[PDB]
Amino acid sequence: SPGIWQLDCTHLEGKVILVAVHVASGYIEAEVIPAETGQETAYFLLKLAGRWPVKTVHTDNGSNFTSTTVKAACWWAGIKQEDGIPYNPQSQGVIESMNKELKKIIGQVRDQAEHLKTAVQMAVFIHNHKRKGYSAGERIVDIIATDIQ
Amino acid sequence: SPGIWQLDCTHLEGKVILVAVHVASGYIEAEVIPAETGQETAYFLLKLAGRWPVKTVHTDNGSNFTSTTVKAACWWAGIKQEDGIPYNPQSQGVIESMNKELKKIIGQVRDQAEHLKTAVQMAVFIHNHKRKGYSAGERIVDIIATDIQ
Ligand SMILES: CC[C@H](C)NC(=O)c1ccccc1C[N@@H+](C)Cc1ccc2c(c1C(=O)O)OCO2
Ligand SMILES: CC[C@H](C)NC(=O)c1ccccc1C[N@@H+](C)Cc1ccc2c(c1C(=O)O)OCO2
Ligand SMILES: [Cl-]
Repeated sequence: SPGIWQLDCTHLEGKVILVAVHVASGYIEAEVIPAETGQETAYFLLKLAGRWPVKTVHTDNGSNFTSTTVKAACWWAGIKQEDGIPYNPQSQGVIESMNKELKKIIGQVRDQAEHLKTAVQMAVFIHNHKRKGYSAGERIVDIIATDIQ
Repeated sequence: SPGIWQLDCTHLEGKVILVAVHVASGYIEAEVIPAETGQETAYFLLKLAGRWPVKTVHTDNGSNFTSTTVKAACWWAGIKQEDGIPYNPQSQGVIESMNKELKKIIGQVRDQAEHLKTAVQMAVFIHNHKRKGYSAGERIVDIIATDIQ
């Protein structure tokens, strides 16, 4: 549970926003890329896994699941790559609602930066610090610390 | 001290590696940029502060300390920007030895990627997971959890 992340890819302004969600906490990391390739996905996972103890990633589609670049990066970083199949049918909705919520925050901050990437990082900040009582950022830290002990 | 970070800029292959160190733990985040500008520094701090509860940043030089772009991002993210003067002189040496250690890891992984940025993320991963007994990644999480509770 403390090690499980879901990949999610969403679109805005003709660009792609790649998101990793820590499932148990709702904490997120995100980046803007011109399009989702195996190489961009591989690099984003490498970044993520040097920052958090990533044990399992539920990939966002079959092309990243198949990608030899993604597989090489998951091997390198000690990540088990799984499918993102929502056997739990409530997962489709949780991700859709997160995408909708992130896009709302981005629109709330959009005018405070020229570049999309900046507004996306502002939205990451607001999402992770929002108390819901603990924030997503407090929850992930608590979950992993508990796991270390 | 759970909220205290130090900025550090080092050079390799004609590029710049911008590093943020969590002082209490030795945990690091890093990125490759073509050169250290206020805008790059401001963006890197915004990413960092959305991911960890950053209270104070000891800036790496006076140009970033002075930079209106850096000050606007520190304001935006709730960060107190401080100077990075080693009033405690053991601070210069710890940073130097960190840059030397990072560069050694980068050369050990260097052949495992074409792009410098990839090797830097590999080095961040190895640095943060090296158990020294806990890793830097375990120490940062323990420090911050204790602070929430
Ligand atoms: C040179 C003029 C710039 C483009 N300013 C604006 O247009 C502008 C427009 C509105 C509000 C603020 C700004 C100020 N801005 C610098 C915030 C910023 C900092 C760092 C970054 C950014 C950006 C960004 O704007 O996206 O992008 C990646 O690193
Ligand atoms: C996990 C690394 C694996 C074990 N190494 C190799 O397969 C390897 C080794 C040497 C040369 C090329 C490669 C292949 N290459 C595509 C790696 C890679 C992935 C993602 C990226 C990259 C790069 C990069 O090469 O820099 O740049 C930004 O996003
Ligand atoms: Cl800003």
